[PDB]
Amino acid sequence: TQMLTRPDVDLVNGMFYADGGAREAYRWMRANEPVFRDRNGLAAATTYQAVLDAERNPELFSSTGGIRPDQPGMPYMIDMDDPQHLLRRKLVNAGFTRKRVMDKVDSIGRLCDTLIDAVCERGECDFVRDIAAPLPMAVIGDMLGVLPTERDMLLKWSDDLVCGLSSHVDEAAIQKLMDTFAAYTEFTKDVITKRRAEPTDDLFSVLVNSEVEGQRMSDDEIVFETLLILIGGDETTRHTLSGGTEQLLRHRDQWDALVADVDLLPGAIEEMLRWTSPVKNMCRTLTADTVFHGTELRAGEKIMLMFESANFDESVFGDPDNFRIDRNPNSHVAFGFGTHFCLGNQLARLELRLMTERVLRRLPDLRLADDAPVPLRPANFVSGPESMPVVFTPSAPVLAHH
Amino acid sequence: TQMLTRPDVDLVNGMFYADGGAREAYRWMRANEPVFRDRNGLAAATTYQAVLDAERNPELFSSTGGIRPDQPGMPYMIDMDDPQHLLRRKLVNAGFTRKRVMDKVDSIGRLCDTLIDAVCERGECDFVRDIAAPLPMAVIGDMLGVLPTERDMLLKWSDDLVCGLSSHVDEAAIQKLMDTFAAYTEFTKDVITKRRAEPTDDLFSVLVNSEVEGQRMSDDEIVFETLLILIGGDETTRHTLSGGTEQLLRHRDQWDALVADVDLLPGAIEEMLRWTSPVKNMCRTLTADTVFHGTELRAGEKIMLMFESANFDESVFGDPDNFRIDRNPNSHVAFGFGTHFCLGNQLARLELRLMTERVLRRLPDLRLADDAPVPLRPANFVSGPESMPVVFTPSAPVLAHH
Ligand SMILES: OC[C@H]1O[C@@H]2O[C@H]3[C@H](O)[C@@H](O)[C@@H](O[C@H]4[C@H](O)[C@@H](O)[C@H](O[C@H]5[C@H](O)[C@@H](O)[C@@H](O[C@H]6[C@H](O)[C@@H](O)[C@@H](O[C@H]7[C@H](O)[C@@H](O)[C@@H](O[C@H]8[C@H](O)[C@@H](O)[C@@H](O[C@H]1[C@H](O)[C@@H]2O)O[C@@H]8CO)O[C@@H]7CO)O[C@@H]6CO)O[C@@H]5CO)O[C@@H]4CO)O[C@@H]3CO
Ligand SMILES: OC[C@H]1O[C@H]2O[C@H]3[C@H](O)[C@@H](O)[C@@H](O[C@H]4[C@H](O)[C@@H](O)[C@@H](O[C@H]5[C@H](O)[C@@H](O)[C@@H](O[C@H]6[C@H](O)[C@@H](O)[C@@H](O[C@H]7[C@H](O)[C@@H](O)[C@@H](O[C@H]8[C@H](O)[C@@H](O)[C@H](O[C@H]1[C@H](O)[C@H]2O)O[C@@H]8CO)O[C@@H]7CO)O[C@@H]6CO)O[C@@H]5CO)O[C@@H]4CO)O[C@@H]3CO
Ligand code: HEM
Ligand code: HEM
Repeated sequence: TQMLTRPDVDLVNGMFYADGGAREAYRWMRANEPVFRDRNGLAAATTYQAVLDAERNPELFSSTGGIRPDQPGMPYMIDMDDPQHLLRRKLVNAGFTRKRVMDKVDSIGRLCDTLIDAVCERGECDFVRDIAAPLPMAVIGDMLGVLPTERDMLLKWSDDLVCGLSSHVDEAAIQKLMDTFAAYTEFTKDVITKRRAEPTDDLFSVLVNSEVEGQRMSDDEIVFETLLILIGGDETTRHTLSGGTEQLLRHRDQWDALVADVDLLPGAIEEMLRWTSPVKNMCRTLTADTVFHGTELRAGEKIMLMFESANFDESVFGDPDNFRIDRNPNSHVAFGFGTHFCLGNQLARLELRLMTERVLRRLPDLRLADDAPVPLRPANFVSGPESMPVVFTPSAPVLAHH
Repeated sequence: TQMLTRPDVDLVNGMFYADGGAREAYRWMRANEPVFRDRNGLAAATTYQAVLDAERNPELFSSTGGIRPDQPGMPYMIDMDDPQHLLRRKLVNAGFTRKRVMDKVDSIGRLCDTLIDAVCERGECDFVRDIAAPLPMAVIGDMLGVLPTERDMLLKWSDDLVCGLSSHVDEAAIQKLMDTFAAYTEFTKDVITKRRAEPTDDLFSVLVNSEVEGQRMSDDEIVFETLLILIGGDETTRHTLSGGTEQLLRHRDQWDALVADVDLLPGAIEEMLRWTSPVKNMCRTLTADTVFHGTELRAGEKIMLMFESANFDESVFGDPDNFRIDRNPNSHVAFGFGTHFCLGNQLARLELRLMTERVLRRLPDLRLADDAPVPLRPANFVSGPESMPVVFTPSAPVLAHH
């Protein structure tokens, strides 16, 4: 005897996150079955409170089963629980100190200018393809100290490892994934061996030299953690930049306020993060039977923490369906919460701030080419704008390197 | 000083309620300033809790100042406080017993089929002009026992008594209003006098005969209470019918459920009522200074109870932005709450159910002619659809009187 208006959905179907019906479905779930089971019985924590409770209780909600719903865990920190997680995190954190992040201000700002220079004379571009997508990848490659060509191979390997993991059933699809993993590891071990012998100041060198409680990372460990960073740092930042900007463009009074006053921008960045929630879910595995916010969960099953749904929880935000750059407080969970809280959160905030500040200054009349909805990427994990045609009065490039 | 995102609105401007921006503005109010002051300082209770608290405390929130923001009270029951109100109400209640309402089932049903008969062969109509608008006026005229021609005159007097009250600054406009009030009173007293002499079973007869605690209504009182019913019973019922049906038409699985099963219709009517909230506000006058849900209010000022805002209060409804005929419970305040709780609520529910049942049965494939938003009537008091083109497979008229 299900209810007439119960959403009939498959939360691992990428279309659910792209076709525009997600927020409606979440409203139904938060109001009627806050820990919701989809058409395949898959459990999902949909309220902010259920998400936080699960985040604060990794003893009961484990990450070691893997954070995707139909794959096992990988050997990197997001698929580990404390105490192993904490040590691995503290090791890798050497690369993400406040000082290491803040010292990238010049280089990231310089990248931002070159990307804008590439479109500013034209008076139109695709914001995704031409500004949002290149930026996070270029920051990563510069962080790793690699060439742009190397950066391109790496970020494509890491794409293919993502695809082949989510789909490895045919014997050819298995061999292809194993080949990709071999080529990834071989390239990355080579770079590591080089950094051991002739240190630089890049992330590889930092991981090689990191030491916590007498322990250091092995080469295999750096290979996996580097992978996690290639995967975790790229598309998410892209989608906040593009989806976040999209909302600024649709709220002209807010856009104008930000053009007139750059001190409003940190608050805007937090609203962009909440609104876009690029990571749609992370899984946890039940370590015991428990009744959780009304739903009986069994040991061994996975539950999806639905961060977008949490970030639109009216019981916490009051008016989450209104986009507001002045929202304060804004305790959104776009980066999760708790021991796994996004390691790259400060760097992501920096990239968003440095690029948006320059978008505001250099393209001050920016608008959507047309007000229709922006297409989103059908994906069940990280999703945001596929393309976003924009227009602006052209201006002359800065061409900093001359 | 004010927040960037604070709505800049005039709650007595009818365009606020028709241009589609109201629900967004209410979201901001409920979240940020539950007793909100508009751009002219006019106070408004926007949360369900603030509306219920005001309704339950008429000692502090009086109706005797008038229930409109810019007019004094009239001598009929909605502008009275208890004990005067209770007595007047109980007298008039003789016309609205369960028995009197239920004994209208055949006549209202017959009316409904006559209205559908006028469009069924054509395959299209304007649902406001041709179905929603005629019905509540015809029920009222039948209730009073008058001829259709008289009913038409009464309902036009009542309209422009409403218009002239709202605007009567200059001498010419004061004169038109006094002229209509005299013409209205003359006609109604004449009918009353006839009914005293030669009783029928209509509402005038029932009011003449009503006796509560040894007291009876005078002719002048029946004149005023009849005026209140002519105003109160007409456009409100229209807007729930047309706006309610509009939502059923836009949710095809719900429409299809109702066509298959008429037992879902009482729940549907309650959701139609909540969603459409045709009475957008009623005023109260403060009888003392008080700090109310955060806002300092002064004795003698008026506050608007924003019923639609209360009916979209997420803290109470969970998912009010999803239209759901299965919503249960559904304690909406479309009829208000408390001692003034709509006297016509059961007749209105009856008209809505009898007409909707016939629409479902006789026009089972009904649809909006196109999906664009339906124009709403700019008015600061009672508002809903101005027109609603619909289409359906034609059928043969019933032609009951043959
Ligand atoms: O229902 C109509 C018939 O009711 C007659 O008796 C009414 C009584 O009049 C009602 O008000 C009700 O209680 C009264 C209460 O006695 C009175 O204090 C109160 O307050 C009003 C105040 O007294 C007025 O001064 C008013 O301001 C008006 C102003 O004073 C005046 O100059 C007016 O212009 C009037 C005009 O002067 C007058 O001629 C009127 O025409 C009316 C007829 O003359 C009149 O006889 C009446 O019919 C009543 C029967 O005769 C019952 O005995 O209605 C005629 C119109 O149909 O024209 C203008 C008014 O039409 O301008 C000011 C307003 O125009 O201020 C207070 C109101 O704002 O009034 C209450 C009622 O509100 O007792 C009976 C029951 O209804
Ligand atoms: O899923 C784990 C599970 O794997 C099962 O299925 C695999 C099969 O085992 C494997 O052969 C695969 O095909 C691989 C091939 O045969 C390998 O030769 C490989 O080439 C390897 C090279 O052979 C190795 O040198 C290897 O280097 C690794 C290094 O020595 C070591 O430090 C390691 O780092 C990981 C740890 O070693 C390790 O503990 C690991 O945890 C694993 C456990 O040790 C396993 O017992 C557990 O069971 C195995 C089954 O026995 C096996 O049949 O699986 C655990 C999962 O991790 O994680 C550590 C992370 O730091 O790994 C170093 C490399 O980074 O790697 C090279 C890469 O070319 O090529 C194939 C894999 O690409 O066949 C099936 C699947 O088809
Ligand atoms: C807007 C951009 C980003 C978003 C929305 C985002 C979001 C998240 C989320 C939701 C988690 C899981 C936290 C949890 O389950 O509670 C996570 C973890 C993680 N992220 Fe990010 N991320 C972003 C950018 C980045 C960047 C730039 C990097 C690195 C360069 C990065 C690296 C990591 C790593 C290493 C983890 C694992 C931390 C752990 O398990 O302790 N992320 N992120
Ligand atoms: C959908 C149809 C209707 C709606 C939405 C509606 C709404 C309301 C509202 C909101 C109030 C004020 C309650 C308050 O302030 O707390 C009210 C009062 C009143 N209504 Fe209705 N109404 C409707 C239909 C009718 C009908 C058919 C009649 C019969 C003519 C009627 C007669 C009255 C009367 C006489 C009052 C004053 C009762 C009092 O002050 O005690 N209404 N209505």
